[PDB]
Amino acid sequence: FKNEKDRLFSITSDMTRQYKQMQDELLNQVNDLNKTVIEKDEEIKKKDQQIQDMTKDYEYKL
Amino acid sequence: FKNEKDRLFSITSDMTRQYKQMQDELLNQVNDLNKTVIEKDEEIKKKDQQIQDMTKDYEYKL
Amino acid sequence: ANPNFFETNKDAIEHNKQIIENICEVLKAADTLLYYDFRFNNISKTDAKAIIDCLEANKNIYYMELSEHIPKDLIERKKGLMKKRKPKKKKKKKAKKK
Amino acid sequence: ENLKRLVKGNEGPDILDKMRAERREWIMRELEKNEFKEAPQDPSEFYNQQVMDPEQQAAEAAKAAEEAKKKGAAKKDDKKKKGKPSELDEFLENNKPTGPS
Amino acid sequence: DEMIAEELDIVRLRYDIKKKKQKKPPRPRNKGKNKKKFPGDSSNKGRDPKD
Repeated sequence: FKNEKDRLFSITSDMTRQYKQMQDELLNQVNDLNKTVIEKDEEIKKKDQQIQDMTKDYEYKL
Repeated sequence: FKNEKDRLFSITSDMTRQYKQMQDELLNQVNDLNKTVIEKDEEIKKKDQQIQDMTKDYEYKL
Repeated sequence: ANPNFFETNKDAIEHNKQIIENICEVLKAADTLLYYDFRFNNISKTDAKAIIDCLEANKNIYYMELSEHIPKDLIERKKGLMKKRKPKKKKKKKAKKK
Repeated sequence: ENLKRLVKGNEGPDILDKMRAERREWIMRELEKNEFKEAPQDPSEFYNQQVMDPEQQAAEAAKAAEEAKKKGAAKKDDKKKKGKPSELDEFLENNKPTGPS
Repeated sequence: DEMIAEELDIVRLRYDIKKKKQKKPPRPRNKGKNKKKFPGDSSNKGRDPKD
């Protein structure tokens, strides 16, 4: 029982350390896709503004 | 020791599930970032087509 | 099985070594103490072999029966050593009554 | 392969200890039976002693008795005629119920 | 079984049990089995199957 308890504690500690390391590691693709999402939202807003402004100008002309 | 092992196994399984699903939810950060990029690009293309149709029709009616 | 078994049990190893050294000293210097029964005891194989080897110094000791879980080859060696030193069975002088 | 490795790693010690104790007990029983004068030639003596099971013992004994009861009577027939086998016996043997192969 | 065979031998030695000399099993004498010397046996004497 002493051996089993020590081995299980060591395994738990090692697995926790590895999980923490991997969690710390993984932040890259999230950041890149965050940048992509921000750029696409900016493009969406720009094109909505273009729609509004051009429609208003043409309506005034007509 | 059976009770100790059962409790430690339950704790280890719960923590492993939590860590695996949290890493999966980091990959889900990535995946939902891709999803948001797709949604915003679809909206961008829809707004571009709206711009084009609106401008063409308004120029014709002018 | 245990990465730190020796680190944890160095104290037990030292105590066993001290006990075995004392046993060896007593066996060697026991001119009169020649009968020992260490049976039914959890004497490690290494400790039992050390005790058997120390026995060779003192041939006065005529008997030692040690734990049964000692290696069997060492048990046979101990039996041979004890047979080499078994005291002669003094023939009881029958007094012819008169 | 994985399951065999796991079984070897896990279930080995308990069965090993129990059956080694059983073998030592059989050795002690044999030594007591023979008054510690001779030991088993090989560990297979325990298996030879415990070969037979009760129901299988009875079944095999019945089969062996049925097979062997004929042999004893075969020592007497020495100079009887060597008549050739009859055609009817061969026909019956060939055309009897086509049992389950 | 290997460990128990060791144990049995060691117990036999311990109890001074003179190991009854096992009669050397009758040597597998190469009886006059006339290996049928089919044609070409001499020509293929010692030839590997691959060859």
